Amino acid sequence: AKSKNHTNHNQSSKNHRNGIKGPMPLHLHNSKRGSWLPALVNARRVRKHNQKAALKKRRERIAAFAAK
Amino acid sequence: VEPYIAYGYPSLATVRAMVYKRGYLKINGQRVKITDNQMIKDKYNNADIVCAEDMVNQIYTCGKHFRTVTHGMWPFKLAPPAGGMRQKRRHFVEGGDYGNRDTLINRFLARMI
Amino acid sequence: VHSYGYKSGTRHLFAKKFRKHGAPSVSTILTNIKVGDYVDVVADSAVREGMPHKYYHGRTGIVWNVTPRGVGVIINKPVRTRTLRKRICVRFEHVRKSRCQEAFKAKEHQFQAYLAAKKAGKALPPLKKSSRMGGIVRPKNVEVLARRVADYEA
Amino acid sequence: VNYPKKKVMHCGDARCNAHKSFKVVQYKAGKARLFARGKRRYDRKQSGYGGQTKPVFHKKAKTTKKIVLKLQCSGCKSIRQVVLKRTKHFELNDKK
Amino acid sequence: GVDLTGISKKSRVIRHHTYSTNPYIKLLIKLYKFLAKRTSSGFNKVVYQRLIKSRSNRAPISLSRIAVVMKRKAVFTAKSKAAPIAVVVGDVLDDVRMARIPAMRVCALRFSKSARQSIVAAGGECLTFDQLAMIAPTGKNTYLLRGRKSGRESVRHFGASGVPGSHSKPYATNRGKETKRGRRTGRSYKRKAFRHV
RNA sequence: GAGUACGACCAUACUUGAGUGAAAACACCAUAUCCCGUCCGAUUUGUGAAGUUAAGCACUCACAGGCUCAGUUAGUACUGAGGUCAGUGAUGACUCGGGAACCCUGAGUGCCGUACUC
RNA sequence: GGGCGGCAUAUCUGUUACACGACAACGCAGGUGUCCUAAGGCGAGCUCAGUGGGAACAGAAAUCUCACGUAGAACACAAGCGUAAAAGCUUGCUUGAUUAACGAUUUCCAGUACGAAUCGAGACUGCGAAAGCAAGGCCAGCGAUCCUUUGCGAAGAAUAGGAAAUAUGAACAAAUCAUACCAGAGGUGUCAGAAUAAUUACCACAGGGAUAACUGGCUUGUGGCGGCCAAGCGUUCAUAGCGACGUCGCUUUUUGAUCCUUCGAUGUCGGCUCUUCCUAACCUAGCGCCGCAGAAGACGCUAAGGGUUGGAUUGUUCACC
RNA sequence: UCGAACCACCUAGUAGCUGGUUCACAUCGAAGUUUCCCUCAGGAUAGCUGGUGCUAGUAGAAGUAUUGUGCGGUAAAGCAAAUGAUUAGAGGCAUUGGGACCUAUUCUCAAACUUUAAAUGUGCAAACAAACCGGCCUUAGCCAACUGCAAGGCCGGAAAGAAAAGAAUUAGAGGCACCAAGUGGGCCUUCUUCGGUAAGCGGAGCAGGCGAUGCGGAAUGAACCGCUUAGGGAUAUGUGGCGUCAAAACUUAUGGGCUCAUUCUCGAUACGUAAAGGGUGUUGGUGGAUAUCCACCGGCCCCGAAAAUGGAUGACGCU
RNA sequence: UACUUUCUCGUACUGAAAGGGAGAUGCAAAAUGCAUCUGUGGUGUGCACACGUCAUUUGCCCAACACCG
Ligand SMILES: *O[C@H]1[C@H](O)[C@@H](N)[C@@H](O[C@H]2[C@H](O[C@@H]3O[C@H](CO)[C@@H](O[C@H]4O[C@@H](CN)[C@@H](O)[C@H](O)[C@H]4N)[C@H]3O)[C@@H](O)[C@H](N)C[C@@H]2N)O[C@@H]1CO
Ligand SMILES: NC[C@@H]1O[C@H](O[C@H]2[C@@H](O)[C@H](O[C@@H]3[C@@H](O)[C@H](N)C[C@H](N)[C@H]3O[C@H]3O[C@H](CO)[C@@H](O)[C@H](O)[C@H]3N)O[C@@H]2CO)[C@H](N)[C@@H](O)[C@@H]1O
Ligand SMILES: [Mg+2]
Ligand SMILES: [Mg+2]
Ligand SMILES: [Mg+2]
Repeated sequence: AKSKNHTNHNQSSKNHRNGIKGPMPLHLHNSKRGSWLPALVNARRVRKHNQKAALKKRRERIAAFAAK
Repeated sequence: VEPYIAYGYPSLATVRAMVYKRGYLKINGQRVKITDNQMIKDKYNNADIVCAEDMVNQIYTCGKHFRTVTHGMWPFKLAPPAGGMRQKRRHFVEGGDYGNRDTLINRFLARMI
Repeated sequence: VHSYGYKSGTRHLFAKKFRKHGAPSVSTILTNIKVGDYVDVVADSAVREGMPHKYYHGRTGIVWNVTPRGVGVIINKPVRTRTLRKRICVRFEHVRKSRCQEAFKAKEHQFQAYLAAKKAGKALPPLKKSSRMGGIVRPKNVEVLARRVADYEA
Repeated sequence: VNYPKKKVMHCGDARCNAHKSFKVVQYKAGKARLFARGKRRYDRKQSGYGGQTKPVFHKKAKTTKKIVLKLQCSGCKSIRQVVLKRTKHFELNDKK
Repeated sequence: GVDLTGISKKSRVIRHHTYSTNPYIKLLIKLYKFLAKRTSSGFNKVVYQRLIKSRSNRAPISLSRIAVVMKRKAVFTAKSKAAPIAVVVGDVLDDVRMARIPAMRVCALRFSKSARQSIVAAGGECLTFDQLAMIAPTGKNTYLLRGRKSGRESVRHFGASGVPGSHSKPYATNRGKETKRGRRTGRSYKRKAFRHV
């Protein structure tokens, strides 16, 4: 027949056995998808230059090793 | 946490009785009793804490290394007091035992060490 | 609360303070919000547009999104055994800039005030002595605390 | 709910790509043709002796249906279906 | 009498012995448990602890992967030094997709019959861990590698696959069976391919 | 020492009733051919420069109302922790901490910014 | 308990709810399945409710005029928020109530779907001098697969399927027809969605003290029995005997409420028989007190030792002679 | 054998329901809650739990504080401040009709009222992927423009690794993942609380418990008090005790008061299950008056105080 | 027991189907661009190891994660 409807009794004690796992830092999972798109397309233009600068810097770090 | 603890202000003899008779150290993650000052000097590696009088110095007069000395030791495990406790469940002002004793904690610990 | 709509139990919560009514002020429009800044979501009725939910009203988090009239802000919400990071998006009137890191940028710039007086000059403000030391007391006034008879007749 | 017999809208068809006049008819569903695939399946399942073999819904609760307006452009005669809310009486009239 | 509430939850699972029945892994565990305690080298610590590990946790490496990371270290090596001895605790497989490779010296727990051939045909050498305990007994001038554990089928099935964000694969023997409701937007919903965090 | 235009906080700036107001400016004021809009040149729009500080504005003054700020109320109400406390109970005190509100009383009654000007 | 009744079955505002959020009850107070071509969008102008002074017929109320008027009005609706050169009122033009590349998010939450909502980018626009505002009327007003059904994939190019022409009917080809992919619609109110009338006292099975009818328990509203206060009754007078209005309680011989124990069983009424207990004493033993002259008797105290019937009717406890 | 006979068969029909389920030790150890379900004796789902681990042993740590900076409308307060109630006197005199009206006050209130507003809470920050300081490269981001702004990098600098002011502490290895049980009837309690006359009643909130757990105490009691549990000793405690039962004051003091009660028999270990009222019983107090009166207040004791087996501070008893 | 051969799973996925079909770098901007073929697509964090320093600076970073291309 009738029983107990709703209770919040054990739950806060259950929630702290494996802890309240805290928030994760702001350098993990900082995806910019869904952000304002004119500034998202601009930043892609810049990262495609920063990658070929990184390809050129490492290639320039090798010729500064084969000569020394 | 006052209903669970009894605190107060220690004297110089309360510190040195607790460090000598019942003071142990956390060496290699283990609880080993203070036997010689070489074992203290091997523990702290501070060149200011080299003997058992250095630890009762930093505890009694706070100093730059109160934390490293007390986090150096294991929590002191005392006996129950001889002669008894008056009432565990009430404050020291109410006629019982918990709370602050404004240097009377020395005679209560002197029945335990 | 017998109904589980969006604004439920928000009677006193989405109200405005006494003699503080009106549309938002010009210094809220001019206050420019930048991505990566701590803001402080406080829902402003008299806007009634782009409000946060009632949970995000005392809360404060990091801006991750700035759109022409919107601010995204990452706010921690604990659910069961974890604190997941909710990325809500509000109108710009429902955020205040947060003074949470005010006391940390104060002692940071005090550490470029010092180190600009130690390496080059020598002039420093003196360190403050503790009031917990044992001094002597010169009594300029004494009373007697005694619980007079006439203290009961009130 | 009165609704105009004409409606100025976008047409999106590269002959238009511009706000043009549409005219409104209404959506009424076409006659369910025999020799539809699910009708041929149902006629094959019903033939025999088992009686009725698919459920037949009785407990109707909606007193009201959503309004779909078919919108034919004046430029290119191309219908565009839009939906309005549930109303009990709908009318198209130019009178205002 | 001690209030040790969350003290069993601080415990972890270490397993100092191996589950393997191979009598030649047990000889390397006889050798590298000796070297792990009797030497201050962190190599023999890691080589002993990775030798205990299970066959799933000793994922194999490919020969074209050894040939690329040894290249990117020999770029900034002074050419008076030779090259490290590549050591993997696991299997080296051949790579069809990389024909010519340098003369590298590789110590693995097992080689293929074809990964062994393409190493020694390039002027190289396949070693073994008793033979690595003699030349560099502490791991001086070595390059310790693992081999890839992502990209496995089992790792690609780990997840819910119908909560938003999850791109795991369903356990389905039929590929065209679970493709309709909850996986296309026309069939009442489609699970969101992206979710923040 | 003030004006005008744009202002930020948005009554310490409001409300009522008196008083005073250099210059210059604001402002009432004059007007209806064009621009324009009205039942109406009232508002509004245009075009003006005879008149007046009457009013707005500004400032000053009220045992003014309000507002603002301390103080009092008051360690009072209330409340976090405690008891094999007291009381038939209702409830109350104690112990370790935190600590109000109106009434009332005193004070004073806008403040800061840019450009141009007297 | 189940049945009837109802909806607490999907859902909205206030409160319960204990100053984040979350919180139950056939808990309290009301709503919801609709409504709108404007009651949407925008610009301009305006100020509302109400009161006060006034003006032919004209009064408390008709309309003109002036003053005061922080919203006391209004915003389709329940409620709460919010709002004054507006979010209200009037007017003017309008269709952003369309499309919106499978963008991201919030609420409910398993951090799933749905409903509702927010912040965007793209097309074409509306109003505006402009900045701007607008992809419904904020916030409740709604719905899977399968099936049916509609819209879009204009023709005209192409020495070739591409940067560009929707695709299939599997030996080919044309034209019909069916289908497929995309976006809707027709509906599941039991609202995450079976296609459903009774009866059984002729009854059955598996169970349940998770759950009713009998006792026991708790409670004691209700039913029995008192005290306290004293307006009144008693010719006079509060109390010889009574005692309204109040009030504090005892009792478990009533009944209600509950659901603790029992449904692999506690034999479920009343008589008849027989014994014992209790006292709140009808008779008997002593008494006090009277509005106690006697006689009868009212009230009370100590006392449960002893006694407490024969019948008519009714199955009766009861009732009634 | 009959509200559908008997026999064999299909058939070991099906059961979310009842009953049963066979060795030992060790290491860990719950749940009665969420969401959905023709769901409410059942499931699936998340949680709690075990096993396997993986990863660079203090890392991206915290059921706690402190300092800074936000959020709140409950307790209290108020009705002399709006709204909703609600008593009463004061006159304003023309503002009227058989207290309307107005102005200041007032008595008394509000779960669905509020100017104000706690305590307890709640968000964020407090220097090692980070902020800080001065160039450079890039961008079809923004602005009239860049020398400014926004973004992603690059180069160099500094770095109490966070001072002093009460200025934290940690039996503080951080971060991932796989696999899967049991449970999804709960119940009790301090406090807050709703329906009810009430209930060992029904329903919630925060925490702690029993369930699942003994042991030492309250004589007895799932839940109270103390304490939490390997197999044993010694010493010392806790809760509770010290007249006998029964260990301890062989009835302790070289402490103080109070109390007398004659048929369920004064009284006496919390939780824990008699009131209004009365007393010239005794013992203290307070305020008035002329050694005696008067009004009040407290402690213990008595009256109020009546049930069905003989009976219970646990028993005897104790004065 | 010993011995010997197509079929299946996998190395490539995607689309309803017709169908189509994944390297890096440099020059560079051609509706199939050209040339190289010892090579992590790039950035942040990241065992071991190599060279200095103090009582970790750096190089390469393996496995892995995050952000992108
Ligand atoms: O992979 C996840 C992990 O499963 C989950 N536990 C959690 O990690 C926590 C971490 O929790 C410990 O993880 C250990 C095992 O995963 C566990 O230790 C205990 O587990 C039991 C059985 N698994 C027992 O047998 C035993 O008591 C003990 N080993 C947890 O203590 C915490 O310690 C960290 N503080 C935080 C981690 N998040 O999350 C993982 C993420 O996927
Ligand atoms: N990008 C830097 C390099 O990344 C390498 O790893 C890269 C790849 O090797 C690696 O790709 C692996 C692939 O190896 C393996 N065979 C399958 C695996 N699923 C891939 O993983 C990656 O690819 C899928 C593509 O959707 C992504 O969804 C996934 O997030 C990502 N982990 O993930 C990285 C691709 O961005 C190494 N960690 C290392 O050499 C180096 O750090
Ligand atoms: Mg059909
Ligand atoms: Mg216990
Ligand atoms: Mg594959």
